[PDB]
Amino acid sequence: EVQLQQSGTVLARPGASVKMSCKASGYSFTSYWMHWVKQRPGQGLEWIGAVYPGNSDTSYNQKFKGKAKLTAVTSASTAYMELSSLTNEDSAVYYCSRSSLDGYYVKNWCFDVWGQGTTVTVSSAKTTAPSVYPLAPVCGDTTGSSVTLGCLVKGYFPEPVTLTWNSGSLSSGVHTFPAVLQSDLYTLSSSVTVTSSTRPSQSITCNVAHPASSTKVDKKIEPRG
Amino acid sequence: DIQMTQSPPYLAASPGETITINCRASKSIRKYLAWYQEKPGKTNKLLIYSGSTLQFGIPSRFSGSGSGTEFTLTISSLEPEDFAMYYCQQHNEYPLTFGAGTKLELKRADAAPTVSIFPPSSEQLTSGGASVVCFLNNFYPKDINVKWKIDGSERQNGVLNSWTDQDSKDSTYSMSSTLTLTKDEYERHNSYTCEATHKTSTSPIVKSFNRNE
Amino acid sequence: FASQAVAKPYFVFALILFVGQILFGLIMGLQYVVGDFLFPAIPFNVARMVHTNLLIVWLLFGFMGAAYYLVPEESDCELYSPKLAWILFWVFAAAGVLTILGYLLVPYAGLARLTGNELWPTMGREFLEQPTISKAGIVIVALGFLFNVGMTVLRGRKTAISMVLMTGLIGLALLFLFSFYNPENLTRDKFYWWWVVHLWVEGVWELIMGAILAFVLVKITGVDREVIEKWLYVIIAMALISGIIGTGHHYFWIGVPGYWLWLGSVFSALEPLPFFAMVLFAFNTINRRRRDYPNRAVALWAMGTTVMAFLGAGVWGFMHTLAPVNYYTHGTQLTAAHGHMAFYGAYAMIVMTIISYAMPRLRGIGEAMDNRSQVLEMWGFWLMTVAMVFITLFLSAAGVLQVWLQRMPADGAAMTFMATQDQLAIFYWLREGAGVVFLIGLVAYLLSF
Amino acid sequence: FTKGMARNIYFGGSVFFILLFLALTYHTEKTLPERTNEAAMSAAVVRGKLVWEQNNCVGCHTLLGEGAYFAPELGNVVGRRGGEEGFNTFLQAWMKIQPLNVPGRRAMPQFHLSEGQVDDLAEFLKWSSKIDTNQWPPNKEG
Ligand code: HEC
Ligand code: HEM
Ligand code: HEM
Ligand SMILES: [Ca+2]
Ligand SMILES: [Cl-]
Ligand SMILES: [Fe+3]
Repeated sequence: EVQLQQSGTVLARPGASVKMSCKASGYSFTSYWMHWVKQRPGQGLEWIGAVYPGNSDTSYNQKFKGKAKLTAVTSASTAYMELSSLTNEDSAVYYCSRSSLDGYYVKNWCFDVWGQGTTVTVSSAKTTAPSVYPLAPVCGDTTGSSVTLGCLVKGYFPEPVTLTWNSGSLSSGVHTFPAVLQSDLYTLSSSVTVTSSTRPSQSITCNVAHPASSTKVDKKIEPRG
Repeated sequence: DIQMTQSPPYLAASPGETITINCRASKSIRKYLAWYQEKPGKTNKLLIYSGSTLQFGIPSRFSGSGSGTEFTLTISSLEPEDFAMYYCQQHNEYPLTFGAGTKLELKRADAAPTVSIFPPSSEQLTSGGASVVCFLNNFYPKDINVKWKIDGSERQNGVLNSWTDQDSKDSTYSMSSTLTLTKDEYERHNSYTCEATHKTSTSPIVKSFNRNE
Repeated sequence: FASQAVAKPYFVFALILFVGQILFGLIMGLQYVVGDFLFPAIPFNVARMVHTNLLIVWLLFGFMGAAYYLVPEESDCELYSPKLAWILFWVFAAAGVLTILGYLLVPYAGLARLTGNELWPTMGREFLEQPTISKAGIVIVALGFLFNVGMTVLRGRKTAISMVLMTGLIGLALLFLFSFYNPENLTRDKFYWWWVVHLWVEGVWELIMGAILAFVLVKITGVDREVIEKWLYVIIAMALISGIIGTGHHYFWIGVPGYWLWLGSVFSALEPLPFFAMVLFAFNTINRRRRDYPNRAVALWAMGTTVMAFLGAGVWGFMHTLAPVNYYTHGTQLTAAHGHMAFYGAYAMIVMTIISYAMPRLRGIGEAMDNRSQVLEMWGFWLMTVAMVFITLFLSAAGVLQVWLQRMPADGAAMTFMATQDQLAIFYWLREGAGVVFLIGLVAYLLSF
Repeated sequence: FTKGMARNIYFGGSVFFILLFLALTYHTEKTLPERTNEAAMSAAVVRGKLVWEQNNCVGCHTLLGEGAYFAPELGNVVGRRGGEEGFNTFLQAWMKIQPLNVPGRRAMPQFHLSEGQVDDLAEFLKWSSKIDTNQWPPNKEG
């Protein structure tokens, strides 16, 4: 089974360098062009360039000619990409993929296997733990069959954050929204809907974990008055 | 460079139906066009290459044709796992170039959002901040509009929105809107409204509260 | 004897088909490095079977030529039936051209169908791509020929040269019968396939070559027949003592038992001997001679052949004949390299040698040609010969590089077939070059009369 | 050293080794049924050896290292195309998509073979791959 293993998320400051890897397995690594494709959110894919581990040759899109450096190490069946003079534009997901045909002369073909992607986040931000606020329905009144609660996780960096209700025991009726940037920092929210009988009667706690700052906080949703 | 335009950019359909999507090249790529399927938590999958060739292992419900500058992908009878993102790539010339995508969404019956409003928490207030949060849950179709009103009067900025992708269980959508003020801006007003506008009604859904009580 | 003249058609035709063979070579040459060249019209495997069958067919014409010429002299006889020579010339050449047109004109599977390969399937085996009727044709031609030239031998004199050539030709047609025997078992098929290809080429074809050389050495030198024939028998003795069990070097990887690895390598390592003894044969007996032959091209040919054969069959056969070495080299550009220098060195060359000797007197021009026609012939010689050595050089290079990149490293470390072919590209180009220098070389030679 | 002792070494040396060779071919032709797994050599594989011959695969490919050197070794292609279980299905696709039409690339003919024929062809090649070739080829690449 032909597989490509890419390295993990990297964070960097503007004007820095990062170097990511793509570990090949289950085919003859020196026989296939390895291609690298960039994807920024709602931007569509662009082809960065390719290395041919067979003879070490490379080919760059002009758009990237100075930004990217590709190399390979045959012994380890791994290919490598280096990005330099990092700007914000460079924050994106980066994929490696294998030409679906073998050989040096098919330089521009389609790909049959992709890696899962390596996220590069470029930022001047500093690691900052989230503030976690519990969100409880407009001052406690007799309402419908359903009740909705929320949890606001505010002002952190970098991503990700993991959130759960009741340590994972409440799984459905949850919506956890994508984080979004406010200035340097991310913020995120999650809502849970539950039968009106269930709470305040029973107990609902929002569980937030932000591994970058080694925080874990729990906020119990507390009826207003 | 040769550039690629995909159309439509998104498309709704139902299991069982047939859909067809488009890919145009700024100049002749001859027969060399490929399509990939993108799904969350799965690596991208080659479907067809050279315009019309099924790649190994792909169900024959998929097919594609075209030459020169105009191409299509077709799915004979849609299957649940076919709702996904579809990209085309030209494999005629250096440098390789991709279309920007077509999103094939699972169609469902219209659903109005459930709207819920939340005042700033006690904790947030005591740190100087005030975030008013509004959820708009489980609606379809995806287009929706949120207005914040403070004491009757629209509120343009301090507002931040987030959307979920189409839920894979019930096929609906969700959205959160957060209006962030300072404790001071917040206490200088009384009523906070969040208004949702969605095709399921001509009149907006309106949730509000008065800061006093 | 005035019925030696029936050799001319066979010689002319052999040279006609030889020009073809080369042309179809050059096509394949180009296809290596331009993969779609002449596609779909003429796929690689079609150009190949044409290149491949013409080589074999034209050599067979040269062989019948040689036999028709030298046999009457040796028997001290008129050739049994000079008409049957002339009629069996048209049957063979017809069936030749016809089967070559079969290949080009109909998709191969269609040709199997068209010729009723269904009933008696013999097609689609290497060197044996000719339909079952095409083969039948070649047997009748061969049987008429054996009878014809054999009757001549039976009445009038037995010479060592006569007998050996005969034994060679009988051996050729007999072993050709296995080309009608096509087992459903792959290994059994392969096992018997070599009874044709190898026992021809390192077996009975060596007696045809030995006796032809031995005859030419008799006439152009004047050295005693007693000594020439004595040497001859030594040559063929060594050929078969090593050759017979030497078949084993094709028996390593087809799925016959392991003891062939031992048997095959040991017996093969002695297979260079006949060819080296043929070098000594020609050098030593051209060395001490009674007369100065008015045709100095024959002596060139005679020597070049033993040298080329030795290098090609001898040295190049030896490089890869050893089981632990062939294991890595089996079915690679090394193989095409050896295949070429040995076929050209021993067989093309031996044929051109006897044509050099016998054509002048076959046309009534005399012993030799005008000194203007001799200098072309040797320009012809050298170009072909030297082009070929370059060809095999380039190919061995492609070969070692192939074994290097493809065969030696472990799973995952080794290059894929297509990938490694891309690396070989420059060698494939230089080989085309060398092939062009060879065509030019052939043309030169043909124009030398 | 006469012409006679030469002629006799020729005769006897020859007639000795022909007999020793027939002896070894007899011994070898008894060995095959188990070496090649003839019991598993079915009508399908035999019907495939026919497709292989009729279409001259050998004119571009090598089978167990013998044939043309223009295209890959097919004795062990099974191991390069998702193995035993999926090979027949692969070969169906593989035969139908030819020629691939990549500019400059060595090209494979369209043979227009029926589903049935490609299935026999696939059995042929699977069988071929499981012959004991004394560990040939060196690796997965042929
Ligand atoms: C030359 C005119 C060919 C003939 C005749 C046949 N094949 Fe072929 N084959 C050829 C090429 C140039 C290639 C590789 C092309 C590429 O772009 O990769 C192939 C490949 C195959 C394969 C795949 C081998 C691999 O290593 O993956 C198979 C299984 C195959 N061919 C089968 C095959 C059969 C069954 C044939 C007779 C019907 C046949 N080929 C003929 C070139 C040529
Ligand atoms: C005498 C004239 C010879 C000719 C015309 C000749 C020709 C050839 C040809 C055409 C092939 C390729 C066969 C094929 O299509 O598979 C071949 C292969 C081979 N030859 Fe010869 N050969 C000659 C002599 C010899 C000799 C003397 C030796 C031993 C020293 C030898 C050893 C080999 C071996 C071991 C192979 C197998 C190649 C492989 O495994 O890929 N040959 N020869
Ligand atoms: C003149 C230029 C020539 C070219 C470009 C050429 C090319 C080729 C090619 C490409 C092949 C097939 C390779 C493959 O199977 O993949 C081949 C086969 C062969 N050619 Fe030639 N050839 C030339 C001349 C000759 C000559 C003069 C001879 C005379 C003996 C010769 C003898 C053979 C033989 C025996 C094979 C069999 C292949 C084998 O079994 O290894 N060729 N040739
Ligand atoms: Ca061969
Ligand atoms: Cl041989
Ligand atoms: Fe041999």
